[PDB]
Amino acid sequence: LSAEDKAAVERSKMIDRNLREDGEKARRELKLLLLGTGESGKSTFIKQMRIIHGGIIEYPFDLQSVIFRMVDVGGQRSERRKWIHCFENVTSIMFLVALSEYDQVNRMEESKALFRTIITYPWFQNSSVILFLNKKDLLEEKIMYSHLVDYFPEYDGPQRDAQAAREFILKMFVDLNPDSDKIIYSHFTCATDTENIRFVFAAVKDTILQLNLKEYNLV
Amino acid sequence: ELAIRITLYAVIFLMSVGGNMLIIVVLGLSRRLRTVTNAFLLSLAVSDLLLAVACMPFTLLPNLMGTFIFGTVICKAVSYLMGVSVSVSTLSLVAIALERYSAICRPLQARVWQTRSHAARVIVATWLLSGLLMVPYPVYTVVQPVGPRVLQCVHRWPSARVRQTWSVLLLLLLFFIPGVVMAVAYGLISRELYLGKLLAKKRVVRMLLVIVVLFFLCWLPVYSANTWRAFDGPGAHRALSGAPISFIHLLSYASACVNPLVYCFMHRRFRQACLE
Amino acid sequence: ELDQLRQEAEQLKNQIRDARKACADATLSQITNNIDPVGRIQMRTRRTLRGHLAKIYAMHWGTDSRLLVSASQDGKLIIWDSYTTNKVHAIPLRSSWVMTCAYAPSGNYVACGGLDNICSIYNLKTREGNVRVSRELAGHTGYLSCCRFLDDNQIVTSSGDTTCALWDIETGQQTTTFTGHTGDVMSLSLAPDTRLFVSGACDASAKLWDVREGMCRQTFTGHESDINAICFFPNGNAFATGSDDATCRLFDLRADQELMTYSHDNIICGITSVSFSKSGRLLLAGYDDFNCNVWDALKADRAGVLAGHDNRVSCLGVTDDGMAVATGSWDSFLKIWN
Amino acid sequence: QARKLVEQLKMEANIDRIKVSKAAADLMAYCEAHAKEDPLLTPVPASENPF
Amino acid sequence: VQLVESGGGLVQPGGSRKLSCSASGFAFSSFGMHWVRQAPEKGLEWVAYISSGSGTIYYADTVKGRFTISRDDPKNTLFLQMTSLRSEDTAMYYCVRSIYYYGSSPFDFWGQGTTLTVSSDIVMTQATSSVPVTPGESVSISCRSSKSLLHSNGNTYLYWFLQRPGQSPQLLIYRMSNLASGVPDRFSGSGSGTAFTLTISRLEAEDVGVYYCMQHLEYPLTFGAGTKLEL
Amino acid sequence: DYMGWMDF
Repeated sequence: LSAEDKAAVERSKMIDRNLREDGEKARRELKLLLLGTGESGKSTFIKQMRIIHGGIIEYPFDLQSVIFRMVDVGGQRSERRKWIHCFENVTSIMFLVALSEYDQVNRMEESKALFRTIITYPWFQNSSVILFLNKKDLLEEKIMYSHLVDYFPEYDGPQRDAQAAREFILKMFVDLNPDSDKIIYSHFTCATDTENIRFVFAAVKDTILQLNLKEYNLV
Repeated sequence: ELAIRITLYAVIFLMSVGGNMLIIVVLGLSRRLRTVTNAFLLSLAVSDLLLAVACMPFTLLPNLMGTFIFGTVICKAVSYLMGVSVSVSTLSLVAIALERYSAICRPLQARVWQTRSHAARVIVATWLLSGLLMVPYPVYTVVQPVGPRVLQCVHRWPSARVRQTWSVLLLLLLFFIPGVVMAVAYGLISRELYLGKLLAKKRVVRMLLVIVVLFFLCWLPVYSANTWRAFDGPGAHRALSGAPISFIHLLSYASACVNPLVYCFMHRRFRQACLE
Repeated sequence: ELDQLRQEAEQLKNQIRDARKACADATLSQITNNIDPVGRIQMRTRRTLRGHLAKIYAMHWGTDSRLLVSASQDGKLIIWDSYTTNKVHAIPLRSSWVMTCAYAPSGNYVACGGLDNICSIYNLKTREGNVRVSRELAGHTGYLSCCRFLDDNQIVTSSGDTTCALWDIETGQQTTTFTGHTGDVMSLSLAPDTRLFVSGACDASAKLWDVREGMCRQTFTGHESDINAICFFPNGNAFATGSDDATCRLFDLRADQELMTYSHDNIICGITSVSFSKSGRLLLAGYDDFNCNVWDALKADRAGVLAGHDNRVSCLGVTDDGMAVATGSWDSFLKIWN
Repeated sequence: QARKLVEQLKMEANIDRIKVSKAAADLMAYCEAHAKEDPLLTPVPASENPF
Repeated sequence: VQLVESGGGLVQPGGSRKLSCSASGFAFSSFGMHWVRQAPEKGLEWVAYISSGSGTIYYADTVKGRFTISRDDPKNTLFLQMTSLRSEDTAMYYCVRSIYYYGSSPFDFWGQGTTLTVSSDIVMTQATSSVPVTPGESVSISCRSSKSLLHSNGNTYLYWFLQRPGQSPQLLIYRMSNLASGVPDRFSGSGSGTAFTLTISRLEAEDVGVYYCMQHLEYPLTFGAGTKLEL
Repeated sequence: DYMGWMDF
């Protein structure tokens, strides 16, 4: 090796050291993929989450020596079939549905179809689903004079303001999962609700714990 | 009589050696099973194969033939291998228990450092510490005949307060601290599992309890006998020399058959084995 | 009337079909019957570049056939010196979602784009010993699938908004916009003289665009699915398209129709990358089976296999002098076969 | 919207085409004339390889 | 891209001293540094070298043992601690930056230096002491090396520096064939093993000075005697 | 004779 080539190998070794450092630093953090549906109100959602001591967009949340990244694919005209394989190692998907949109034309069936397609992809087999049912208060106010018995097929429950509507919608959105392998961490989020970040933390911790039980021969 | 003794010895010898070589060849030539626990299991399987091969015949054959013909070099080598492999297996079980505790009780904070490099560092540190610890075996292992043709290869420790000190040190460092650590860690794991399909969790707890009780049941008599021996001498030797100590060491080596069955050959991993 | 448009479109499409069928004397397979096949060719991995810690989505060769850039999802753009397996630069990106990468013909600039809808252009050769972002071209509304330097001051890009664009790096705004596709634009390749270029779309069609004029010249449609990769024959009068039905195809510009198809009943997965040799005899094609294939461009018979990777091969490239073939897969290893 | 497709079809319709046999002959001619300097087809000796 | 030296002055023989070079405008942490001294009327000679990250340090034999080199990356400074200054170190030291990767131009930017007053090796030579030059006429300079500079990888490590009267020298041509940035295209370099030539076409103003040829093979980096183009 | 017992 000539005099100049040795310095080139030294520069390459320094580059590789920096690469290893940055690789471990990026190994610390976790990535979640937030997938809002049509007019589900995920702007105010991220705003409310970021305000209480929390083009593609990335919001980082520093949570108790753990760093989450909420990757949001805001505007894409790309049919989701081409770039989705980029998110093959995400810890858990975050699917935000709206509850007060079972009348608009329906839109809830479109959200169900989107949920099923996203949940049946072969890339997401080692990642859980966190289902956020936003707009709960508007559903409490809207459940009267609505009578979803005609919008949706059975709704065997009472045609009243009872919360059987919330549970029936959650049963509709849960029964689309390929059974017995993946667990859905549902949650009922309001416009003004502080417990969203705590629930995301709990669901991610539980996902990591279940993957660790599977991987460490413990189950 | 003695037919059942040699029968059980042959059974456990073949089972141990076969399971161990199978696990080594699989976990080495799979190239895809490179988890953090699989390194510890590979180290455990290797140390367990060494345990079988070194300890079993050079304890049985000298016990049946009445004498130890194998000589000083062989006796020294076998004693060092016994002492190294027993402590390596124990410390590997403790390391697996502590890794499972860190992984299941605090997943996020342990995700930081639980990488295969940490597993390799811990494995090599375990082996080095064991090798540094178990040198007084070969050093004090002379071959002396009491009578015409026995040669009775035993450990002539320097003097009193060296048998007792070393026996109590080994007992505490390899049976009390490891047993208590494993029991506490698995109890805590069972608690954080109980916090929150219920069948799988309770079966996991049953398996953990089996592991702890099997370790205790196996390695209790062998250490207790030494406490009686290193302390008293002729009383213990007179008490159990020919028949019982062979069965005690059989119980000891039954861990060589237990470890692979409860750690590797269950949990549906053997699909990779039959696929290999 | 609205029906008149459909009537004229159908009439003209039938006219073009009958025309391109009229000038079909004999297939390419017949005229290549009396040619000695290349037999079997074996290649071995001379190098293995291992500095990436995630999937490898792009790769390009320098005009000196020595340096090569690679883009990974760990937010890194590494410039290897292929001969001695060194690292010359490790550019850290702003957005770690990159789906393409390019190297300038003069060797000065590099470029990368991804899900941020922005094509960033880095300037390697400068003072201050630092690699800084020269410009950021942001005019697209979909992921940038491919980007190829034309000159030091001009670059062609193709995005998932069904559009291609020609940017002038100095000013930073689109000078020409090519809008003829219906689906996404997955790949793109420039002519040897950089006067024309083709683009393959997700609607099973390739289009030939004239850079100077700015309009679609010809439209080839033979495939049955989306076209993931595209390359040019070194002559400049033919090109090759790889699609997701596991069938590469070779079209010719002058004949204005499909010449050949390279289909084997064994391979079923899609085709990620396609490239030619220096003379245009070999046809390197990456697959999702984690192994490249080497087809005979004239005989359509497979002649080799490059099975060294553990995961899908996402990128593939051939040097200008034809001395080596770099392939990069989703396991952070790109290998140099020779 | 509708007129653009018809205009582009009319543009692509009146285009000059040649026989396929001619394109195939020229393709074979190019493949043959440059077959000697193709290190992937006819590998160079171990002295010329830089890798 | 600015180096400023600090230190110097009159020193009694045997005393110690420190020289501090401040670097501003570039990525100092990614550049190897050289300390190259220059006698009152003689040519250049290399004194010390410290790479990027301080992982590799070299000295000349005339200063080995009594010199120490170091760098401070956060503060962006370069320190040279000198001990037992002899009467032969009365020189004006320069600080040079250089970065080594494929295609780089090391020794590209020199900086101004301080002036002190203290009251085997490839011996390259340029027998041409002074060459008469007329503006607008092509001239040539010849440099001869002891051994062959052509390495196995085909890179002949020969550099050419031009020093104008009362300024710091600058990099004309590196690896004997590649023109440095900011240099007019009239300069050129071409030669064979141990015999290299620098050709100037249409000589223009600000070209009067000294020319040095430096080898970069074994790291006792030896410069040439120098050729002065006098009108 | 043979007291045996060469501890595990």
